Amino acid sequence: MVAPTLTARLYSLLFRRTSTFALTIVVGALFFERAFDQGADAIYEHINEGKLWKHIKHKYENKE
Amino acid sequence: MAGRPAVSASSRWLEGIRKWYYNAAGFNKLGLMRDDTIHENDDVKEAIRRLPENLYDDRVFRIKRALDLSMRQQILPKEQWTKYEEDKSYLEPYLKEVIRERKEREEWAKK
Amino acid sequence: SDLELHPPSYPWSHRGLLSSLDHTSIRRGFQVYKQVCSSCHSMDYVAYRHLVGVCYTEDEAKALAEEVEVQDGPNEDGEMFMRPGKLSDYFPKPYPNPEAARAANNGALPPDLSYIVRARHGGEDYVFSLLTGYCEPPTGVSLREGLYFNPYFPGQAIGMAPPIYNEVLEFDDGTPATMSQVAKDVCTFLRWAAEPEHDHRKRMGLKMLLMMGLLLPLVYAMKRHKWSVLKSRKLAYRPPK
Amino acid sequence: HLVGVCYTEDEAKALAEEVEVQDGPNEDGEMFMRPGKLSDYFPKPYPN
Amino acid sequence: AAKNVVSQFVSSMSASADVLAMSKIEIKLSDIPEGKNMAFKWRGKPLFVRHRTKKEIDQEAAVEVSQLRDPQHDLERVKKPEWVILIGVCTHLGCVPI
Amino acid sequence: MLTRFLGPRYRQLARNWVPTASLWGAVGAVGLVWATDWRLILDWVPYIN
Amino acid sequence: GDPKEEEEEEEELVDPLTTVREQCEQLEKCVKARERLELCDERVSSRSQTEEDCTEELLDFLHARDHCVAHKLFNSLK
Amino acid sequence: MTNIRKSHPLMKIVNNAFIDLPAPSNISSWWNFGSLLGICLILQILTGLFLAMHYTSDTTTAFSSVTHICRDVNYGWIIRYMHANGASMFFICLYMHVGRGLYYGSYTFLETWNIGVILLLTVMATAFMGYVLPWGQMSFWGATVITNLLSAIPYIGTNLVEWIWGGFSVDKATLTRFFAFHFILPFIIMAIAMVHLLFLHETGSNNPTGISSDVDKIPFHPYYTIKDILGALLLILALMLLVLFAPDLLGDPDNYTPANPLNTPPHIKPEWYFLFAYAILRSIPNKLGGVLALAFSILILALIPLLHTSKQRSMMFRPLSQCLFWALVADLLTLTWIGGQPVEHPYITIGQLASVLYFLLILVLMPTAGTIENKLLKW
Amino acid sequence: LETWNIGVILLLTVMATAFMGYVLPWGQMSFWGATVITNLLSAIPYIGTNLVEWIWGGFSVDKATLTRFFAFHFILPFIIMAIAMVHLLFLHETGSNNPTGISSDVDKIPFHPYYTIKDILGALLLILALMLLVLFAPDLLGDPDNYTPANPLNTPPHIKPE
Amino acid sequence: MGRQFGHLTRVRHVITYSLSPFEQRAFPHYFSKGIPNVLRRTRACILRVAPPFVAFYLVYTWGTQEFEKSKRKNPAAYENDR
Ligand code: HEC
Ligand code: HEM
Ligand code: HEM
Ligand code: HEM
Repeated sequence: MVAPTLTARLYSLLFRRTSTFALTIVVGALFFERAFDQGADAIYEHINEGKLWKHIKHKYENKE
Repeated sequence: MAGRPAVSASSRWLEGIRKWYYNAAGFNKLGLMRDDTIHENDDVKEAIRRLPENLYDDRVFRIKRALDLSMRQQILPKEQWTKYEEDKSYLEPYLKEVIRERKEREEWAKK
Repeated sequence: SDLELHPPSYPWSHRGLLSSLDHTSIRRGFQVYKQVCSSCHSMDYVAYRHLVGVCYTEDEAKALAEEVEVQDGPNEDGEMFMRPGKLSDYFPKPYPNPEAARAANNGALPPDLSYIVRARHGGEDYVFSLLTGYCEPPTGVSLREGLYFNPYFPGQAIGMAPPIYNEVLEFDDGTPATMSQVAKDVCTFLRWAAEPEHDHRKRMGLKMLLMMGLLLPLVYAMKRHKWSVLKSRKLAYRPPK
Repeated sequence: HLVGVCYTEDEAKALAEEVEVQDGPNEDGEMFMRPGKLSDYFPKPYPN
Repeated sequence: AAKNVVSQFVSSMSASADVLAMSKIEIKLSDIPEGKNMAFKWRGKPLFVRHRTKKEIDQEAAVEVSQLRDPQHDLERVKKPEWVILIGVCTHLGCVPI
Repeated sequence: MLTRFLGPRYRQLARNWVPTASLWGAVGAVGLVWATDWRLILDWVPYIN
Repeated sequence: GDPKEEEEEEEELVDPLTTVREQCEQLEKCVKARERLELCDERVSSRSQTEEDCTEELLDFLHARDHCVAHKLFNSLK
Repeated sequence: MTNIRKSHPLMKIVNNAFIDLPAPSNISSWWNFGSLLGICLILQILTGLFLAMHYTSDTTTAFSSVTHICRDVNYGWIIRYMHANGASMFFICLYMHVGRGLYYGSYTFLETWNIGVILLLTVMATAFMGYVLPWGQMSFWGATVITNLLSAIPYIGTNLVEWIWGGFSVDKATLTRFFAFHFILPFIIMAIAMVHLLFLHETGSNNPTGISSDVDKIPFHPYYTIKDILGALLLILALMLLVLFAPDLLGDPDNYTPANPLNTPPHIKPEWYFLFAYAILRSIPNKLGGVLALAFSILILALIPLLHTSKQRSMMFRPLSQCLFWALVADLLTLTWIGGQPVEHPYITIGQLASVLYFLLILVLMPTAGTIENKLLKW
Repeated sequence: LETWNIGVILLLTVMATAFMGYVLPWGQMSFWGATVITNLLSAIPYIGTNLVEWIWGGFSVDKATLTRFFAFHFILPFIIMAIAMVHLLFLHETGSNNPTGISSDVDKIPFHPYYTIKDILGALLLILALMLLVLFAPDLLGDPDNYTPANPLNTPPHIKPE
Repeated sequence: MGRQFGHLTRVRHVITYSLSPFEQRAFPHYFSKGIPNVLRRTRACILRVAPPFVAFYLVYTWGTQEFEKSKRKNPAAYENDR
């Protein structure tokens, strides 16, 4: 957090004005929530590989 | 409580247990005298109002710094603790008079 | 006998904090219910539509539902009439009233299997041990007619003929229908029939841990930052003379 | 309900017992007929 | 976190999946003859079964297209002019007809 | 009761407010009896018998 | 009724569970308890009348064996 | 900061108690339970209201409606379990709120403390009728034994029990009354809680030191709102850990079978937060003595402020009383352990000894502890 | 302005409570009175049917709606008490009004001995009027059609709210 | 509520210094002195906290042990014999 650092541009560009502070909170929530679900779900499938319905659904509905 | 200094001790003398309890109480570790921790009722509060300015102002800072110590959950260094022998009652003379005044006032409404 | 035996803690595919149910076992677990349990055990809280997306497809479950006839209320002439079941229909009740159930058996009333996993101490571990725990009564114990010895059952005398044996049914996928294997599938099914939310329970649990594992250090930072003013605060007493 | 309004307790018991009612699962698990009681509602001419 | 928990509570008052199971129903056609109708339950509102006959289909096309509030033909509203199923509710507020 | 300490001034205070406290309990007694028609009590009044 | 098969097919089929019963059939915990089970059986059967049984001794033997059985049972299933 | 703020005769000044209220700086973490209790209260109302939109009080369709909530309602399974496990968090937070007052001498606020006991009684009453709502062989029988305790009262015991029951025993009449009563009582708690704060803002908080904190007060808004928010998350983390990883860890398994008045559960017991009260009642063979001791133990809180002896106020500098305080907490845990166990020979002796110690400590040992230290401090 | 605006909020809350409580008896006026009024929300563009079903808990008024109304009918009156306390809080700061309309600060009187006994008399006139309906014409205002059980297949001869 | 900053108490001859929250580290010497602090705090209370709860475990480890012994049958088969 020093002379030419990422956070210095991060504060001035966005956090300097409270109006743009809320924008990154709502826009950041959009991109965080989309990545977090896919990120957290993909772990669940790895823990339960070959367990849930979607891992054995291909065995039916004319696919097998 | 912990093992008494002598060997283990059940109840030896009287000053030894009082000295042992003073360090056990732990208000000296915060830089507070005994009368800086008393309960402030309608009696003690008046007896505080009669304190001299030098003594009352000293009490304020001792309480003020103790709350700072309690806020950080810290204690004063080993050399800044209130020595048991050096502890003196700066409020007992003022409490006693309010005790005397209140007892006289109460018994005057009884007789 | 009137004595208690602690069920063993059988490892399960869903015993972990994040482990989910094995839906292959659920499909085999239902086959035990529709062939063995359903003869004299009821499940009146699970529908044929619940199996969709869990162990059977929509077309598979519709075929299962239509395989059993059920009642469809009053006719145009105000009379009862049979009809093939639908997805919305609950599992068929073997008997109309508990009095009939006590008459079918030797007085014992078969408990509902919808919550029997969560309505018994030990969960599926006790049920699995109860199904496979049958043994010859020890010397000195006399059992009346219609009573069988099962140590895992409280009282050690249960009104249950052994319901599971080797090759009692045939599994669709071809797994051997052994005494222990069949009990494992129905125990897996009986858990799903009791806690259908089991998979989503852990799915949101993992999301919480990742979500809260990140916010808790962050929220702590805001607390420390706001309180850093008072933590680093020096007091000086400078009275006159 | 007719007790104390238009019929006595003995009169209403006779009226109720005059009509058979179906209630109570038999220990064998089947419905059975019985004379009505005071607590029974007026008979329904049709089931549905 | 706030959006998810709020949506979970909002979603509770919406579907109640046991209600969604009875969204689609099945009913015979030979029970009722041509012209008459039958009323039963579908989606909580009464619906009727009607069988158009030969001397009523022609009159349907007699009405001009530009004669109502919304221009709609008669040959596209049904997959086959032989049969018709309608919900017996008023299009304004949802009241059954006679 | 109705006093603070045990003294002649409070003893006079207690005695002076006994007749009012004497008849105040009647409201607690009769009023409660009136509220739920205490039979054992309603069986002694002549007009309400 | 419980451990029987339909038989006549191949090798008449076998169960993983009955084999694992032999696992804690040699473990020290479940051989000592079996020794106690025999003593109760010999004592109770010898007496012409006695209002006592061997449920406690049997349960102790079962408790030791079943816990050891649960350790290495599910690996032979599925 | 924008203007002179003008105005002011509105409800904002009432909110100065949440922003500009003076508060001690050294307020420890044992104090978020005040705000946590408010979080718990509005959480029960939020989840309870949505539960009441699918729950039907008739016995023929009471238990089946609870199953319909979890099995059919979208996301209806979680709401039921944050409600069931929230009451566990409510009483977890409730017992530390009482414990802090015991340790830090907060009962010297006589007005606030007395209203606090009233708040405690209201929640324990509210949580009792909620347990009867699912109607699950623990609801029916748990309510059977507790309500039948009122039959020990003379000349009203039989009359009021039927009046409470709405009949001759717990039945549909009792179930409908409980659901209606369970709906209104939490809104009474909100009103009393506002009254509870009204008697506290006159005198402020109670620093763990126990001395007056008027010399070191700090604004509430920038320091304790962010401290309570962190405390709220630790509550959500703890509550959600039960709901999403062990929803039935605290509840008894027998509650999942429909209530049957002809069948008795193998062990009949209330929820874990009433277990300590059950142990005290079961410790006396007499029936009238047991109900009185059950009520006295709960109502002994109002007698605590009249038992203060020490010239100090908080237990911070009272090592002799500290040893007794954790003996009482340990004994209260022994009472909880005893309550969940059947009445046999190892527990009758332990149960009677723990109960006789529970009253002996507070009534005798604690007041004697304060007197002893007064001699040791020359005052 | 503050008190009056809170007054409108108080008015809206009661009409919501009264409408929701009328559906509780479920008597062919409850089912059908709620049917016509609730279906009005379907006229809202692009969100009408989305919230109509979300109010209904289904495709039409049914048991799902009935349970929700009873729970909602229980909670809302306790909200009204809180708002009414706020309603007074915005009035006592600015005093009351008089039929004259001029400031009455020159002729204020204590409330306790003069208006408490005036409100008690006013309360009795309310109890007399309410009890007159209850004991002498209980169904004078309510529609007779509400005494037949709700039937979604049959419509009442005339549909109308209270 | 009749009490706010300005009339709380009379404080005289006390000077305080403080830093801006942005000019100081939020987590300064966390494990350098916080960990040695918690050891100091725990010792100051382990002689008043642990013994009361250590006794409860002793009750637990004995009250439960005796309960199983009661359920266990005892060899009292004499006086009946064969
Ligand atoms: C012969 C008819 C019949 C069969 C087949 C049957 N049950 Fe039962 N079940 C009963 C009866 C009768 C009882 C009650 C026994 C008692 O209470 O003594 C019972 C009780 C139970 C219990 C309750 C045990 C307890 O401690 O409460 C469980 C669990 C159970 N059955 C599971 C099953 C499973 C799983 C199957 C399929 C393998 C099955 N049953 C098949 C008749 C049957
Ligand atoms: C301080 C407030 C409250 C407390 C402590 C409380 C406590 C409880 C408890 C312990 C249960 C038992 C649940 C179980 O064991 O399965 C319960 C059930 C229930 N409560 Fe409450 N409750 C509170 C407020 C409310 C409110 C305000 C409502 C409705 C507006 C409500 C509605 C219900 C319902 C419908 C049930 C039965 C459904 C179920 O048990 O899941 N509760 N409550
Ligand atoms: C739903 C129930 C309750 C709620 C919402 C509630 C709320 C609160 C809150 C928010 C505070 C101030 C926070 C704080 O000072 O830490 C407080 C203070 C207090 N409450 Fe309660 N409380 C409840 C029940 C109780 C109970 C059961 C007691 C039992 C003694 C109690 C006694 C006290 C006391 C003594 C204080 C003084 C706090 C101080 O010393 O500064 N309250 N209450
Ligand atoms: C349950 C609903 C309501 C309650 C309990 C309530 C209560 C009260 C009370 C007790 C007063 C003072 C009495 C008086 O000055 O005569 C008052 C004043 C007032 N209320 Fe309401 N009110 C309610 C609804 C409304 C509504 C629907 C309006 C619509 C405009 C309203 C607007 C006002 C106004 C303008 C005053 C001024 C009184 C004055 O000028 O002296 N309130 N309210």
